[PDB]
Amino acid sequence: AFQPPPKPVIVDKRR
Amino acid sequence: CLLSAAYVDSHKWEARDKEDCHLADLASLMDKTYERKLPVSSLTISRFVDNIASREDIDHAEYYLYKFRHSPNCWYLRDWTIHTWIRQCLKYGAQDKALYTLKNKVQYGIFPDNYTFNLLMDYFIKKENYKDALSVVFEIMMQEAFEVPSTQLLSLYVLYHCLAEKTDLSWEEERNFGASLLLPGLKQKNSVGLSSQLYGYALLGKVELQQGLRAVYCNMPLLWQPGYLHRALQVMEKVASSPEDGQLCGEALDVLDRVLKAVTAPAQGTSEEQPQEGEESQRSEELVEQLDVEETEQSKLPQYLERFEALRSKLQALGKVESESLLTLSTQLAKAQLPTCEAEDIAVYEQRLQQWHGERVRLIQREQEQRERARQDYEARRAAKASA
Amino acid sequence: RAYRGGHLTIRLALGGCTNRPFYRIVAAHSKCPRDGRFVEQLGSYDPLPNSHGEKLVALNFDRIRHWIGCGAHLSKPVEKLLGLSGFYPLHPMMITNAERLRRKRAREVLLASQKTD
Amino acid sequence: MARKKVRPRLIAELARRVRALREQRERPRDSQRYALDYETMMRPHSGNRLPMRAWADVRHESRLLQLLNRLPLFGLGRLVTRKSWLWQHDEPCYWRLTRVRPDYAAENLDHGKAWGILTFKGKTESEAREIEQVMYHDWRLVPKHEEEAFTAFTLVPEDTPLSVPYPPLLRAMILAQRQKYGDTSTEEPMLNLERARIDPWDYPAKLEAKTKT
Amino acid sequence: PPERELSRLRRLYQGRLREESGPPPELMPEV
Ligand SMILES: [Mg+2]
Ligand SMILES: [Mg+2]
Repeated sequence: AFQPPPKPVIVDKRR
Repeated sequence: CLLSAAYVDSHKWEARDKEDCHLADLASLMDKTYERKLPVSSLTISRFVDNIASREDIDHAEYYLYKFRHSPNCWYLRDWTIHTWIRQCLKYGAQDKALYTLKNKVQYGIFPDNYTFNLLMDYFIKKENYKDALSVVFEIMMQEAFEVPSTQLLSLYVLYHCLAEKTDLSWEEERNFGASLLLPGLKQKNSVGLSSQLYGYALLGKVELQQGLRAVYCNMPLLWQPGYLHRALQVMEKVASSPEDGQLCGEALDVLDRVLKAVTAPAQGTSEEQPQEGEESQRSEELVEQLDVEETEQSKLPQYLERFEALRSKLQALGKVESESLLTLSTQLAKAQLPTCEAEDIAVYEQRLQQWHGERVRLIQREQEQRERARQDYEARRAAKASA
Repeated sequence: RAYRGGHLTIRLALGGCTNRPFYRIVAAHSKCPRDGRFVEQLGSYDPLPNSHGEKLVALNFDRIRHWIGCGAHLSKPVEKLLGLSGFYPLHPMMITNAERLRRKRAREVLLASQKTD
Repeated sequence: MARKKVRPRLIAELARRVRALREQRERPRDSQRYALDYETMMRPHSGNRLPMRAWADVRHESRLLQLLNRLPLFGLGRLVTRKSWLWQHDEPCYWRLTRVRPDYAAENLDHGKAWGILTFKGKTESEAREIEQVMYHDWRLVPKHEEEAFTAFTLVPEDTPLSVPYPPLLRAMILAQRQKYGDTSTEEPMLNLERARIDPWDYPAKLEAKTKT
Repeated sequence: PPERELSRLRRLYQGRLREESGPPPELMPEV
């Protein structure tokens, strides 16, 4: 049984 | 068994990273594109891979690798893009994320049938890793990537666990060990490869003769033709001219097969009483692959004993090859011959690296040419707005 | 009538009153009714023996090979009917039914005699 | 035919466009169209129940894409066989894949359309044909080391007669015509059974149609 | 038929098989 990875956040606070 | 550190050219990996763009722009661009359900290139994800600088960033990449496998251009995964993700993993983890992606072959589909299998294995050896080393070797067999001249290295560590295993194996374990030795064993140059092939045949013969034949080839690239025991005796009949054999582990395992079958037939309530899961279901769903004309493998047991017993005595007379040193004889193959084979792929490594560099320039100039084409079309469209 | 498709077929069209069948060998579009419009009527086939003990069959041989030449399909009974005349080789199902009759008759003969003894 | 009172119906054309537009926009995907429940043997999409002659092969085998996903480039240049040919034909039959594009709808990537080169009874064709009957749960994959074992073939010449006697009544007409016209040769007429070669029913037919030649 | 072909058919149609029969009689007697 494969569980798809959770949705991450790739937003950086630098910008 | 060790691999020389000569095949570690991180200087070339320095030149691979050339884009140097922020990951927020790349992640937002592809997420918006996927929401529209629109195809994306392998360049965009590769730029995301090449700009990895933290372990949290890799988790973003493997999530995007999973979603790019479900993108319309999944088949367009370039060799270097997978390779770059391997090198990025080897910097920080090198143990879990790479193996997990390889364990989920279908979901991610990296499929690195390159020298990176040896590189991934080598760093497992340098950190003294065994349990994960066996699993990745098995998954190389599933992808059947035992083609490079350095395939001896992979053959060694399977034999290493053969010495280390003292356990009553299961249905899957016996099949995996035979499959991980039969197909990888191709070194007709050395006797150790021949011994491994005999050892793999005996394991499959135990699998076939005890419960069934169908599951041998269900999920693995093997042959569905029955009679694996007779497929091993022919190898011992090749010693009529070939003077080299291992013959130590092969005879010991063949005796174990002989002992099991010599008790299974007379003692049905001792060895053949193990299967007790289902009776009504098994009979209703029974499938008979063999034909009536095909001789039953059970009736071939006396035939196997008669031929096998005479062969072993004959080979000792002229073969002159009976020793357990195959553990050490194979060990010195990678310690001495592999560095020459390591140098063989050094030039090939430059060739494949150079080809990737040419394609990246081709890909970048391909996108840029259309980018100016679109803006020239857009500027012309707005300068002269002609519509029906 | 305007049909979507269908293939030209030579078949038997029923006729006559009850208990007195009578088949006409006709060639019509497959999607038309059994007694409906047809292209050309070829022959006839009387299913009941007459006083002479004969079952009359009529065939328009030069026209029959014309429609077959242009790609007309044949049904099961017309193939058996043509096979008997000799225009076509005996239909394989015609022979197998014959063989089944012999075996059933052979079983019937043995079964009657076994009870006799 | 026409009359002087023809009314310009427009809704019929309007319905045709919308119906054509709807089916193109809502074209079912291959993953959801061929998804099957393995207990009731019932198709959730089409509502069809598979025949009992195909129940055994579904639970004891895998389709093409199930054995093709775990390959580097989806097995381009690989050889693929089928259980149907293996059981009935002693001669090897296999497909040499040219290109394959799966559908992304399936979470496990177990569906798609594939092309290849046909090799039936050792006879190889020189053109690429789209693979038919992909969804069937009978396909198998040959190993690398067994590739040349199955590729090797022994050509056996055909012993079927090239001529057969005419049917009796039709034979008589042939004799009658030439006798009437003056051709009195007594050579028995024969039928050229050479242009009537029939491919076996298991041979896959061309999915693509044929344009004007 | 050759025995090899008979074995192939038995495997293919296993479970729903029926009793086979030999050559038909040449002449049918009368009841
Ligand atoms: Mg009536
Ligand atoms: Mg239906």
